[PDB]
Amino acid sequence: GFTDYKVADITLAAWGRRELIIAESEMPALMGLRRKYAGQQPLKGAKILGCIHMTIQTGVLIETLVALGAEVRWSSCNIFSTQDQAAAAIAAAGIPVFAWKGETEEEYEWCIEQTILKDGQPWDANMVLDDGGDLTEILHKKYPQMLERIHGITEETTTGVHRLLDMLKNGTLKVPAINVNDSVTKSKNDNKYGCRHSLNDAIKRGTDHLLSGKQALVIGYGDVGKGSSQSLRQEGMIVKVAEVDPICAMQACMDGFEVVSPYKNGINDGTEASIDAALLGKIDLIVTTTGNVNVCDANMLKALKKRAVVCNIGHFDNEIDTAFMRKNWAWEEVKPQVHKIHRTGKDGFDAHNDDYLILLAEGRLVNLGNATGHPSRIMDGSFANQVLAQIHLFEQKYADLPAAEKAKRLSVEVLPKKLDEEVALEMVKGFGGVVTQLTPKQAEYIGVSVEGPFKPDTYRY
Amino acid sequence: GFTDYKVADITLAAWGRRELIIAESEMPALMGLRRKYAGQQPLKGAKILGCIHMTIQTGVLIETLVALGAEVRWSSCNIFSTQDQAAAAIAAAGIPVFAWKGETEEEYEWCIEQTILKDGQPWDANMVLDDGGDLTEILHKKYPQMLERIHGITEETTTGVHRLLDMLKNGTLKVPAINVNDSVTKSKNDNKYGCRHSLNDAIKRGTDHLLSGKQALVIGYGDVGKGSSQSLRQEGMIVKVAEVDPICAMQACMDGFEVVSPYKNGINDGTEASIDAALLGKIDLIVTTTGNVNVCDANMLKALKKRAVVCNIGHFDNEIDTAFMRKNWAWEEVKPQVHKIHRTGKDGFDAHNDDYLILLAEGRLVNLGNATGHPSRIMDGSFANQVLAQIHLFEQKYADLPAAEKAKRLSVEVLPKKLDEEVALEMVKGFGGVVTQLTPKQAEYIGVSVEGPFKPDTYRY
Amino acid sequence: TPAGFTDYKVADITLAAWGRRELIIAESEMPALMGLRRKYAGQQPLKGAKILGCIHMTIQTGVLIETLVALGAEVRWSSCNIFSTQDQAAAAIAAAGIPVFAWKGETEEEYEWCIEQTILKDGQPWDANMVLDDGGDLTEILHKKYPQMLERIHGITEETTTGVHRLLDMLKNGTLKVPAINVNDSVTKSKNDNKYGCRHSLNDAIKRGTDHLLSGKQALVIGYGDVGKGSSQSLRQEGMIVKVAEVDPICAMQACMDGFEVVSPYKNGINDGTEASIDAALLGKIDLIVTTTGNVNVCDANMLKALKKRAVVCNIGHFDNEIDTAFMRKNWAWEEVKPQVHKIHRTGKDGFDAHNDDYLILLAEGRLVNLGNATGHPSRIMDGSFANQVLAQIHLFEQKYADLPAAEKAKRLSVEVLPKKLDEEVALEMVKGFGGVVTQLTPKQAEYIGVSVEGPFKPDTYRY
Amino acid sequence: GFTDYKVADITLAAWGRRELIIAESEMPALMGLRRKYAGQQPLKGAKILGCIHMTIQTGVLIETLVALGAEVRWSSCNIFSTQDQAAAAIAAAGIPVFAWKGETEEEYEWCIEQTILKDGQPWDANMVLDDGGDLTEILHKKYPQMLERIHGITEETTTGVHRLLDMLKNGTLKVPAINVNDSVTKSKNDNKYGCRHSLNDAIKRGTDHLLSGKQALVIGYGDVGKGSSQSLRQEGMIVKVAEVDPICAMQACMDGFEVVSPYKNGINDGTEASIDAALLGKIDLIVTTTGNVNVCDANMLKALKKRAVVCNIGHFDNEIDTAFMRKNWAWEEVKPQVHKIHRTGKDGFDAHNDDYLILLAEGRLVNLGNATGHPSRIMDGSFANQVLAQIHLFEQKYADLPAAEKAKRLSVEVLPKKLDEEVALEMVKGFGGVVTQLTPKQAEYIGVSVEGPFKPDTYRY
Ligand SMILES: NC(=O)c1ccc[n+]([C@@H]2O[C@H](COP(=O)([O-])OP(=O)(O)OC[C@H]3O[C@@H](n4cnc5c(N)ncnc54)[C@H](O)[C@@H]3O)[C@@H](O)[C@H]2O)c1
Ligand SMILES: NC(=O)c1ccc[n+]([C@@H]2O[C@H](COP(=O)([O-])OP(=O)(O)OC[C@H]3O[C@@H](n4cnc5c(N)ncnc54)[C@H](O)[C@@H]3O)[C@@H](O)[C@H]2O)c1
Ligand SMILES: NC(=O)c1ccc[n+]([C@@H]2O[C@H](COP(=O)([O-])OP(=O)(O)OC[C@H]3O[C@@H](n4cnc5c(N)ncnc54)[C@H](O)[C@@H]3O)[C@@H](O)[C@H]2O)c1
Ligand SMILES: NC(=O)c1ccc[n+]([C@@H]2O[C@H](COP(=O)([O-])OP(=O)(O)OC[C@H]3O[C@@H](n4cnc5c(N)ncnc54)[C@H](O)[C@@H]3O)[C@@H](O)[C@H]2O)c1
Ligand SMILES: Nc1ncnc2[nH]cnc12
Ligand SMILES: Nc1ncnc2[nH]cnc12
Ligand SMILES: [K+]
Ligand SMILES: [K+]
Ligand SMILES: [K+]
Ligand SMILES: [K+]
Repeated sequence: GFTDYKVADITLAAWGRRELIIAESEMPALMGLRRKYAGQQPLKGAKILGCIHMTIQTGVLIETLVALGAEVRWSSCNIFSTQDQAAAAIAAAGIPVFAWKGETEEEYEWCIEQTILKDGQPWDANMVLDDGGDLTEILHKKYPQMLERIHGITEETTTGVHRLLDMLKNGTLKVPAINVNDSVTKSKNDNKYGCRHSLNDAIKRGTDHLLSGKQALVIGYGDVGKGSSQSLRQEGMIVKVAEVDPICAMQACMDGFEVVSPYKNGINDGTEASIDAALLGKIDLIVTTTGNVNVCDANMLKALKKRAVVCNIGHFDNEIDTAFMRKNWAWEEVKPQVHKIHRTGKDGFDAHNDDYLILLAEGRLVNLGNATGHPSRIMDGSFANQVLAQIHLFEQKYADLPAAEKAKRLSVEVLPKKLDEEVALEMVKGFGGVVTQLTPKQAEYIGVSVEGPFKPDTYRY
Repeated sequence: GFTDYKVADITLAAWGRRELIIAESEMPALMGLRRKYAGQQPLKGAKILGCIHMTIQTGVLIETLVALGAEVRWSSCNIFSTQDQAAAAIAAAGIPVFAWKGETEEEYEWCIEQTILKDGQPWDANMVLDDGGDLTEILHKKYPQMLERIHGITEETTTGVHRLLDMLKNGTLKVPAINVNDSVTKSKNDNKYGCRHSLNDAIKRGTDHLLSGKQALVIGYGDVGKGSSQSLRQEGMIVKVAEVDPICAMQACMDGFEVVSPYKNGINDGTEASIDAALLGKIDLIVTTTGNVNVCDANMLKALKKRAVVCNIGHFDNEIDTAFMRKNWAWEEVKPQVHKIHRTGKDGFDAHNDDYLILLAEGRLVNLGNATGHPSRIMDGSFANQVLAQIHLFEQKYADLPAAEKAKRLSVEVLPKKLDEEVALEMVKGFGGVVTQLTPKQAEYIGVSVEGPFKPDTYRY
Repeated sequence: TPAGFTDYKVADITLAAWGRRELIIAESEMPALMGLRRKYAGQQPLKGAKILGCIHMTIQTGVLIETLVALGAEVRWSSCNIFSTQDQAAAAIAAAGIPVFAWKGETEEEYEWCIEQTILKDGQPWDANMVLDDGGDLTEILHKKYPQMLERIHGITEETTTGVHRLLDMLKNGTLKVPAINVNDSVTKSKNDNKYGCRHSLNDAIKRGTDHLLSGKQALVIGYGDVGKGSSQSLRQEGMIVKVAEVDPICAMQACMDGFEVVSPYKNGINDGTEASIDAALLGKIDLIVTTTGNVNVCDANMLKALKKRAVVCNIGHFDNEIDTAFMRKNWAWEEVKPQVHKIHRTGKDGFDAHNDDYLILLAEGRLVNLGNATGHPSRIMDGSFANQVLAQIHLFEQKYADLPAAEKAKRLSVEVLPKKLDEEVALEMVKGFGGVVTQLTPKQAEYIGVSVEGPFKPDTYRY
Repeated sequence: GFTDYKVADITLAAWGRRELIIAESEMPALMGLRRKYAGQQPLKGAKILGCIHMTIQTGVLIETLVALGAEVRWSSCNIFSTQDQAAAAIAAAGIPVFAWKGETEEEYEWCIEQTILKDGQPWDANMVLDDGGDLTEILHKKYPQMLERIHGITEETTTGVHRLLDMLKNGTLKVPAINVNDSVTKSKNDNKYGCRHSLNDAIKRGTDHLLSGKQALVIGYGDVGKGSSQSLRQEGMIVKVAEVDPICAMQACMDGFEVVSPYKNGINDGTEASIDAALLGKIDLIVTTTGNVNVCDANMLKALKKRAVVCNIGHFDNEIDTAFMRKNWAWEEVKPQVHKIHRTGKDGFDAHNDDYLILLAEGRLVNLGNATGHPSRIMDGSFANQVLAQIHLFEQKYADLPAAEKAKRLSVEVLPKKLDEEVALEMVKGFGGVVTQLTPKQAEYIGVSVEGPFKPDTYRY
């Protein structure tokens, strides 16, 4: 008589289960942690509030936490990123999950609140796993008594870590966190290669546009922008890159891209005259990758070539000024998560108007909104780190420490390099790769143990 | 009446000068420092012992130091890396330089010592610029009193930083140092993209072999291994990668390479039975990139496919067991720095034997030995960092400090990120790239100053 | 849908509005085809034409259908594959009052029924006088079962390599009854569609069907003609380690020089029918096999037994007999993951453990995977192919073969390609769609290389 | 006492021989022909006049013809393409060769005449092997009596075939010819992949410029233009492509290139106003690939970005208007085949002037002029076809036929596809590739013999 969930359609559960079983064979690091720790039950007693895209890959993460002893209550961290068959399979396994593709904003907040509350009162949570910081924020602002009993947060993504570091800096962070994003097997695997796989995937599912021979502009060249730029260049696009960071821009140049600014001389003074109209008028596709605000702004959108595609693969939709478009232009739904925005005016449009832009996922994360986000074998790395991070903070038991000891432990840390390497090793074996073992002489020669770690903590890969 | 030099052919000086004038137009960061600091003369009083490949690019570096006030005495840090027209142009400008392509080991040592000694007595040096640590070693072992006058060392490359760190840990480093290698505009510019440009260059010059369609094995996948693998893959080689570091091996898999070991299951027995003979029997080209010892060992060389090319682009020739090949196999010079190594025995070869390997540059740095090393526009980043590091240590005046201040400053440091970004910006402008300026609101949104630095010190790019 | 219109059969007519929105987008991606619509509309060159059409009922085909109708033609349409229809495209066409019989996921019986519904109107042969085909099935049915109808048909315009082969066989046997245009061998078809279309759509279909990471995995592409070239690139550009098999040494040479290792599934290349002939070590490392040949049983039963566990198997050539799926149906249990995705469990026939690890993933039951698991080629590519189709239909319809006396019929009974000038004109509209600018020769330059300033720019022997 | 030759330095012969021995192992199709036909001596009595770039690869071709029974007299078909060690090795073998790197035009004509005349009288020639048609033209215009006794011409390259067809059309062609260029194992191997290998090779040897991140403009996208554009794109250049043929331009678009014209709207009306100065002012490198005349004209040269590199990889130097540059601008030799062209005037130049272009090889084919042209394993295909073509025309004995029979055979033909395939099979085997054999049922299914040919003559590959 299990009813403690809310999903689009429970009858999709068998299909979700078939895909979970396939995904297990694509996730050797995650499944190796199941096998290694299931006897020991290191998460026995853990009660995890989880807020992360409810995909098939997140289903394997959830069932790994459960197989190691945890109970969980789960929601998605984006209104479009759930795969409904995945949510259905998790609900059908007796796991509380509140998630469906195509939530409204009010439904989004309600789903998170249903994980926090059970039977109308605070659940006895003692761990948090978050992607972007929304659940973390709600707990600090609205449920501080609950954080008193929480041992830690394990945060997935660059934007979430930034929000954690602001709270730490301000003295408002109440529990320690592990920055899962900055493991190498996360940031330089998921953020880069995952977007390489899934950006052109989403754009093809959304539009079925030929990409070869067309012009793209990628805003940002951090890990996501590097992977995005490659997603498009490998399809034959002519890709230009914008950056505020000259080091990242130097990389874009050396990687064979032309580095351009939307603004003359790079000076974003807020005027229409600032816009490089000749450049924007030739762009067929713009992608935002920054985690920053209003990097595809109203004046750029006015100057874009007719029928250009606009999308965002950073965490939040305010990279693009969609608010301006809602206020001024008429939206025509092509199909779910694909809209034509008619720049002819706000009240109605001609069905044969040629002066429109195509917006994907209403500006939300496009790889998850129009496709299925990153593939299982990439998320394997991210999610093995999540499990290791959950084990570490749960075993530390911050909430039970005296106040003076808490003060020594209140920080945002990454996992040790040695664990990062062990995750990577299982990923390499998943491809059939064979890592060589140093001889004792060779290990002495470079100053490392034969077992690693093989690099100093400052190494950038 | 200038005679304080030793080069191959002083009449090459006009040709060297024409190439230096071209190189200046390719090195906007270096030339920007020349313009910015010429008036201040920040290196007036500096007496720099320099040991680094006497290329055209190093000539621009040397003449930037001199233009900022320095005196120098120069040698090359490798017996095959000098460009003789560069050495001549520098000597013809009245600068002491002792360097030619094709030195013997004894001549190499004599050259360093001609920089250290002036008129048979130790020069009154007070600064050191080094690439690989040979000059640094000699000063510490053979001229330790000269280090009483020296304010610091600025070290170019990964292997030399390793050696500095060992002395630091042993208490044997006598003067502070700047690790120039680990600026991002050095390690992730020079070490990776320089080798991408110059590895296939050197193999083409040495052999004129078609690379497309042939099998390569790159040993190592750090920065040099990454750029080398791309040098070969972009020519159409089928590239396999070996690694001892699982994180680097994970990157190779995601970059689209098969990861293999020369040894069965990765276990280096020392026995012939441990060699994967089927794999090595198909390899047309092996390239070592590790900075480690004997990573292309005698049993691997015996197993390689007939007529395979063997080369090393790490800093020292002991990556490849060339001593085994000298002792046991007969060497045929094709032309300078290209030898066929006949596996038929030691006592003479047949001109038409088919069982030989081709060794480039006798196993020394192949891009410098068989071509011209990295191009000017890439060395621009490395050498701008060198100049900044020289100004910083010279101004700190370590040797003039009380012993109390000395212990506090005796360290191996990197340049601050702000300077790294300023170097990157000049490189970007040299491609005609335009970096965007953050608005106040955007800078506040991501927590940075509009002028940078744009990333925390932990960021990996 | 016009009042009283029931002459169609599609999955769901309520998908029509969606299809129409996608048709309007596709028009903006198809400048060559829409340039013909604009150039020839007032002339109505297909007035009186009655075209039986058999080709994948996609959005791209919808723009083709509506261009023919806009030029005067009547049509009756079916798909040439049981999984290639886009149901919203079919609904939009049915809702414009155009007879179409097509949906995604037909049985073989339904497939044949659909073609027959184009041929028969109200239980009697329609008065067709033109044929547009993709693969030769409609052509074969007409020749075998309705020969009298070919008496009124002025020609066939055939889309694809496999269908051209079948026409040339009939021509060689004296059994082709009407002239045909080989649309496939326009350069703006073969070297555009067959190659770049599969580049776009092969990795697309594999992602949609499996969501597998492809970077760092091992692929084997069987064949390296135009489809094999595009397919290999689709996978290599994703980071796959791609090996190529070929029987043609010249195509194999191109694969070597393009940076691929060239291998055979069989020891020394010799396929003697024994298990001992299979290179088991090679096949046991392959994560993905793609067949591209137009040939039979190039991924045979002994290969399927030796493939690495959990490898993906698919076919992007025209017919499903590239892979021995009959063997898998006879011997192994099929698990449907979702439509057009099956796990084939090699442990036995009449059951499988839900957690079995010894299965293969077969996409689209061995049928054209780009069309079965994604949407086939993109509009801007099909633009080339379908502008040639329109030109070819105009040319045979104006030639009026069925009206000529016996004397001029023997003269005109041929299989021909479009002239190069027309190929260039299609290409020029494609280039302009990318915003490309073609340079004009000066008179002295045109004289120097011996062409007119207006072209054609190459001899007919030129290979591009 | 062999003196019937003229080369730069006969003492280079030993080095040239070493490189020939390496090249033989890189040329399996050609050495397969040696082994297959040596006992038959199918060219016994052939006396071949040869005019083609005197490289190591041509040396293997010459000695294959000689091995099959031919005598030859040889010259190069370009003033800068000879490798002097290859010329020396051939002369030292007793083979008449007249060729060196850096001929004047008068020397170039004298060298061809030295092949035509032996001891001041027409040699008893009976075969012609040509590259570009210069020897063919001289024989028709000045030595018609020799052509009465010549059985045929085997012509290497697009431009020479064009010249032959013009003669055939005008009725001035005196002997039949085989178009070697249009074997697939020539045109779609040599013309494309050869230039892919050797264009960036020459540019690096000439300038040592970084290419990644810079802007290139390739004029033409036939086989040479396709391979040249890949040569640059694979180095990270941003490549734009110009074309007059819309089908080739469509291919460039689909291959991921932006297709532009030097002229506004592509109309070359001869006025400076017609030049797209904005576009050309951004180009760092222009490469001509057309076989046409003046496709990099005076107004384009005036408009190119300062310090742009200019080169031609088509057969003749009139693709670039170098005449204009000699008449108006001052030339500064950097090193052989590398010139700065100072656009400040004809009247000398300032050594530090910034307004120059770098011209490679004085506008002659840059891959052979500034490097070594195509690699052995690629030229293997072209030269196995040359050998088969010589055998075919020599055995047909056209000169010995009655006039009515000559009239039936006077044509320009290609080799049969079966031989094209047999050449390709040897090439594939040299890479270790394994071609599959059709079963009888499969061969029946697709309508071919198990032995091939596998494609109809109309197939384009
Ligand atoms: N969709 C996905 O699957 C996915 C995956 C990982 C991360 N993310 C999100 O993507 C965003 C980027 O993450 P990251 O790891 O690449 O961060 P990052 O810090 O490595 O890169 C962001 C880059 O944007 C640049 N940038 C900032 N403002 C800019 C502006 N105005 N114009 C141009 N460039 C600008 C910065 O210089 C930086 O290099 C974050 O929101 C992160 O959470 C999404
Ligand atoms: N030739 C050049 O122009 C040039 C340029 C820069 C640096 N270098 C030299 O190249 C070397 C590498 O420098 P780097 O910056 O890439 O260092 P790095 O530490 O980034 O990379 C070296 C890599 O080798 C791997 N490795 C070590 N031992 C191995 C073994 N037995 N088998 C396989 N892989 C193994 C390590 O795991 C590491 O990833 C150093 O000697 C450095 O000084 C040469
Ligand atoms: N799915 C699509 O969108 C699409 C697009 C165009 C064409 N097609 C179809 O794809 C198929 C191939 O078309 P194409 O234009 O590339 O033809 P093609 O003749 O250019 O190429 C087929 C290749 O297969 C090779 N081959 C034959 N038997 C083989 C074997 N046993 N092993 C290995 N290689 C073998 C041939 O040597 C040839 O090079 C045809 O059925 C055509 O109708 C499909
Ligand atoms: N350097 C080498 O090693 C080498 C190798 C092979 C051939 N070649 C020579 O290279 C040249 C080209 O040979 P190919 O086989 O590529 O010929 P091709 O006919 O395949 O290509 C030449 C191209 O130039 C284009 N073109 C003509 N005039 C033009 C103009 N004004 N602007 C732009 N594009 C224009 C044509 O449309 C055509 O596509 C010939 O001279 C040939 O002999 C040189
Ligand atoms: N061209 C170059 N000059 C100096 N040091 C180098 N290290 C690598 N390439 C170099
Ligand atoms: N999208 C498509 N529509 C019709 N026929 C096709 N053949 C390949 N892709 C196609
Ligand atoms: K996914
Ligand atoms: K250099
Ligand atoms: K499509
Ligand atoms: K060569």
